[PDB]
Parts: sequence; structure tokens; C-alpha cells
Amino acid sequence: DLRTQVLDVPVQETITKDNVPVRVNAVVYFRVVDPVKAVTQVKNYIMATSQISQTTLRSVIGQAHLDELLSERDKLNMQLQRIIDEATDPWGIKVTAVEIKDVELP
Amino acid sequence: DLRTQVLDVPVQETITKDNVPVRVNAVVYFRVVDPVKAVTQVKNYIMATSQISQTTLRSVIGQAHLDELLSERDKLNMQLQRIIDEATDPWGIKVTAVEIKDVELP
Ligand code: NA
Ligand code: NA
Repeated sequence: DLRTQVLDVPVQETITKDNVPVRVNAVVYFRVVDPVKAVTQVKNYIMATSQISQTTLRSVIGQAHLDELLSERDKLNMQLQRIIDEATDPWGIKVTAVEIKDVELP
Repeated sequence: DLRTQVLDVPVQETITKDNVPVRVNAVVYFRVVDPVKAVTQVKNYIMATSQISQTTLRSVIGQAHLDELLSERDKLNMQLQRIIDEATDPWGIKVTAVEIKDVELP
């Protein structure tokens, strides 16, 4: 938990598959595990992790039905965690978990 | 617009009719129109208007399907405006409009 850092993914405004406008944010739980890769492979591993979290969130939710936002939160969180983890690995970072927090309907 | 005061209705956590948890807030647009009633009929006409806005919001949304939150926002706003206006009248206040702002799904 000590080296497990909390990242607040800035809010993402997109539309679901079934044409529903959603404002979504999330917390990323990530650990620095290869210092040499974190410091060599990218300029800034925090904001590198932030950027790809925002791009991924936008896409995963764009690719989602509203009913999945209601019923299948856990499944969506696993998709976010899978993808962001794959992304952060070249930078020596493990993503422990991803949790969608708020979901606003404007 | 000068005497039309903006009131931020504090967030209301409830469930829709079709069993959906919702966090909802709104702006109330209200005008003081009978000063004698505003000052006689109640201790504090702002917080009187706030309280009844929160109670009403909770009920109108409890009495709503999620699909009405998506599709029929305007209709829900008219219900809120009708009811809160009726409520504020004994206190010499006209409610110009009510607009649900944010709708969070926890
Ligand atoms: Na990773
Ligand atoms: Na009124």
C-alpha cells in the first residue's frame, strides 16, 4: 500500500454506444516496480499513466452501453485495469486496480 | 434577473422507481415578490426554499424512472418548478424555474 500511489483520472466527457452523454472519472491504483524503465522509457511516469488512463477511459466507456455502467461496473473496472496495466508496463509500472468513481449524465 | 436569485440545492442521494441509485442536485431560480409574507410566514425564506427544494427533489426523483432522467429532463424540471413554486407561495416567493444539474450514478 505504501508504494501503491492513488491517481485521480481527470473527468472524461463522451457518449455511450446507445447514444448517452456521460461525464466519467476514475482512480488508478499503480505501483512503480521497474525504476530504470519508469525513468528511461518516458519523460514523466505519473502523467504518462494519467494521459493513457484518460484516453483508455474515454474509449472503454464509448465502447460501453449505459446498462453496463449500471449493472456491470466491476467488468468495466477489469477492462480499464487490464488495458492501463498493459500500457504502463513498458514504463516499469504495475496498475493494481482501476475504479470508475462518479458517472454524471448531463 | 436582478431580483431573480440562484439557489444551489445541496446534493440528494436516493433511488429511482426502477431501483437505480442516483446523486442529484439542481439550481432553483426564485424571486421575492411579497416581502411581508417572506418576512412574516417563515424564519428564513432562503433556507425555507432550500429545505423544500431538497425534500421535493428527493421525492420527484424517487417517483421517476432512470429513462425519465435520460429522455424527459424538461418534464422533471417542470414537476420540480410546479411543486416548489406552490410551496414557496405562502412565503411570498415565486420560483421562476428549477433545473436538475448533475446526475451521478454511484
Ligand atoms: Na502496467
Ligand atoms: Na412560489
